[PDB]
Amino acid sequence: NPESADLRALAKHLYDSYIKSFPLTKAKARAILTGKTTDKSPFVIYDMNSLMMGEDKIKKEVAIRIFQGCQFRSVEAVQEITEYAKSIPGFVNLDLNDQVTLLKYGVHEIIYTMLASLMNKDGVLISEGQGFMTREFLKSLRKPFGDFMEPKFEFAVKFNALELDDSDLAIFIAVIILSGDRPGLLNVKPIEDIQDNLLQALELQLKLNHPESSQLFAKLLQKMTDLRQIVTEHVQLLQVIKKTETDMSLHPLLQEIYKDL
Amino acid sequence: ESADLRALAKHLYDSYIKSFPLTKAKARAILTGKKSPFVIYDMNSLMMGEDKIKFKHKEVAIRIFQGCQFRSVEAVQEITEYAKSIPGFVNLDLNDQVTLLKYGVHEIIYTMLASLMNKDGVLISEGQGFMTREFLKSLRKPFGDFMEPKFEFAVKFNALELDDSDLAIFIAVIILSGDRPGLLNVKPIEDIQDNLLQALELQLKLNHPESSQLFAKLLQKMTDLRQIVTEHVQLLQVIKKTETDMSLHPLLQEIYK
Ligand SMILES: CCCOc1ccc(C(=O)NS(=O)(=O)Cc2ccccc2)cc1CNC(=O)c1ccc(-c2ncccn2)cc1
Repeated sequence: NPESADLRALAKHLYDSYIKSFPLTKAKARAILTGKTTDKSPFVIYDMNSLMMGEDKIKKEVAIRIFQGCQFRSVEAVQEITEYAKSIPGFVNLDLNDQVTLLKYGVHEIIYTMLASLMNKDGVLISEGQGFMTREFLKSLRKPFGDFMEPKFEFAVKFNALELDDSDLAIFIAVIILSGDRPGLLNVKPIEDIQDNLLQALELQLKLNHPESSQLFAKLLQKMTDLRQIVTEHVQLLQVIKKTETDMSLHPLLQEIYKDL
Repeated sequence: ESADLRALAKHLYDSYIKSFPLTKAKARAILTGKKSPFVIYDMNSLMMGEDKIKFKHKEVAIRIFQGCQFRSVEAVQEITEYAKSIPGFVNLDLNDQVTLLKYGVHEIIYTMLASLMNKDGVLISEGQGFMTREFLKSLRKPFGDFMEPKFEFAVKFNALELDDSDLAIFIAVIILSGDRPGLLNVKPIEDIQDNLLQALELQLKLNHPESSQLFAKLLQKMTDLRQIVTEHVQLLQVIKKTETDMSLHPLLQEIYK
């Protein structure tokens, strides 16, 4: 029980850092998506003309502008994830090269994890929740942009079925970052010791927060397999773009992450 | 309620031993040294090997690859038999049983292959031989990196230091995956896996009380498994796209496709 007390304190710490690092929480996202309120209602984009009026309501080629907007949020997300990673007990103490490595392979798995919070079966929240882009509008985009988002939705609806809240995700995200199996890690053992502590925290957290959810801990860990696959599909799709879209500029920070990924 | 979980563990272990000849315990005793097997380290040792190994498994790199296919198909039947011993599996829809096996055998083959591997090589021909890791890397493209990704996984997987009692339940968990494409009734599959996951968790806590979060660390390996599988499929295509000297007997390729 004194051991469990330390785990709860770790859970509270991570959740607190989670709230402070990420602007759009899942709680706020679900409040917008369910449309229960009258002040948090998003403008919905489902075709070209709806997108046009969206430019005035929400603060080159259509498919390109959508992609460049996603690159912006992605880079901004890397900053937020990085800020959160620093708050993880023992992360900044690790070898400097391993810190870069853990973030390199970790950011996208987390991005797609938190992207699911902004997603349902019909679409995804955009621009801090001000807008809502339908799943069909994205799927109808010009090739190969019309299938860049579909694999994310498929994972989202299955991941959201686990019904995790932000207190759960906070620890799960930390578990992803501190992976000892990341390629190029100099000192793996100190990373595994931290993840071991994070896994204990996540286990107790899910058991207390979801007592009637049998093997939720196991089910959650298995979802990390789905994350890797989506990240893998994403990189391959990007290599197709850079050859067909030679005039489209990719962000240097992202390219450094994609480099030998 | 833990009486049922221990009963499941013992049941799966017994079927595991029966369905699979060369266990990890046997493979470990062979590798370490504790009746030594023939060692294949280069081209000449390979020739003398097949002259004395007596294998049912023209070019050297191709004959090795085809040899692996023969053993894989043998393993598929051993896995299939074991899968039918898992409580509730045979009661599932027949189409789902086929689906679970079709997408599950590859993950299981590479899981149990780690039991036959160390950092230096891999046991072949049910423990009769031993092909070094370096000789496998020396094979010309693209065969030179068809076994190497499996070694890298085996090193990380064997570090968990699981035994046959652990693996028996773990294999069952892999088979009962509810996310296999084309499944018609996912509920009873995930219900069985849920029970298997509980059995595995209790098994690892009792057999390895000093290994903290071993259960979680094992589930994370599922990621590496599927990575290897998809990577293996992509390599298979390269073999099919190029390579003329892969064409076997018309009736032979049917058996091992
Ligand atoms: C892609 C995977 C590689 O192939 C394999 C597939 C399954 C297994 C395996 O052991 N799976 S298993 O799950 O442990 C079940 C089993 C155990 C023992 C015998 C048969 C089945 C091992 C290998 C390992 N390779 C061999 O055993 C092997 C390799 C080369 C030759 C060979 N033969 C003649 C000439 C050259 N090479 C023969 C066997």
